[PDB]
Parts: sequence; structure tokens; C-alpha cells
Amino acid sequence: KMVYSLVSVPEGNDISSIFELDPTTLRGGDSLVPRNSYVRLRHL
Amino acid sequence: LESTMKLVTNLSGQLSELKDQMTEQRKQKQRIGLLGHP
Amino acid sequence: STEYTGPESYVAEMIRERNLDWFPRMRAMSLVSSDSEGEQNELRNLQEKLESTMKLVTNLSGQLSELKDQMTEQRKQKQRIGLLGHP
Ligand SMILES: [Ca+2]
Repeated sequence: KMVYSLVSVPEGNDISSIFELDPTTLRGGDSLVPRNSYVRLRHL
Repeated sequence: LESTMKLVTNLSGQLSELKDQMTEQRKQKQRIGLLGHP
Repeated sequence: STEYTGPESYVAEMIRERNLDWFPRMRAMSLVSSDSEGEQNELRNLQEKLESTMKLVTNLSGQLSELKDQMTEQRKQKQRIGLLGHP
């Protein structure tokens, strides 16, 4: 199912607006994010 | 023998950096356990 | 001139130019029995650049060790202030 859907909220100090970034290849966690790399968005 | 130093110094460096990456992943795990579970 | 090779063309244009610099003067390839002596220079450059690589790797090893030690020291500081500060 679709438990949650993306919306736009006016305040940005909440915890519901924060996201986690997931790479598409084998990239180290401490490495810098390349400028134009494909990624996956995970809601923290 | 300086090539042997190449080998031994390289192994020392990789062991040190893997130790550091376990340290960094421990820090990452504790930070996500603290921030993620307030 | 149709089927001159490399050296033949060189010599032909030298003798047309009225030049005699293509003769070997006080030189002979048999006398210079020294083979490629650039191997020693390559070895010296190899050892120098590779000791610079040891500079880099040894420096990174030292900084990693000292940062490990400074986490150890701050852990000791934190435990000492948690023990003395909370008796
Ligand atoms: Ca020809």
C-alpha cells in the first residue's frame, strides 16, 4: 500500500521533513557526494 | 628491501584505514541511534 | 631518388649540400660498450619518488595514530571528569 505521501510543509525545523540519502553504487559512507549522481531518497 | 617496505607500509596503511572506518561507522551508528531515537 | 631509404636520403642531401658531417670522426660504436645506463638513473628516480610515497603513507599513518590517541585521551578526560565531578 501507500502509507504516506509527499507534501510541502511551511516549517522546516520538524523531524518529518528530514530525508536520508542512499547511493546507487558502492560508495563509501564518509566520501563526498558527487555533484550529479543518481540517488535514492529514504524518509528518516 | 624498500619494495618490502612498500608491501609492509601498504598493509599497515590499509589496516589503519579499516580500523578508522570501523570507528567512523560506530560513530554513524551511535549518531543515528541518538538522533533517531530521542 | 624513388627508392632511397632513410639514411640514403639523408646522405644524398648531405652530399648535394656539399657537406661531410655524416662521416664518423673519432667515434666508433664498438668503443662505446656502455649499454643503456639510464637504468641506474631510473632506479634513483624510482627510489626517490617511492620514498616520497613513503612520506605520504607514513604521514597518513602518523596522523591516524595521533587522532586515535586523541580520542583515547578525550575518553580519559571525560571519564575523569565524570568520576571526580560526580562523587
Ligand atoms: Ca618511396
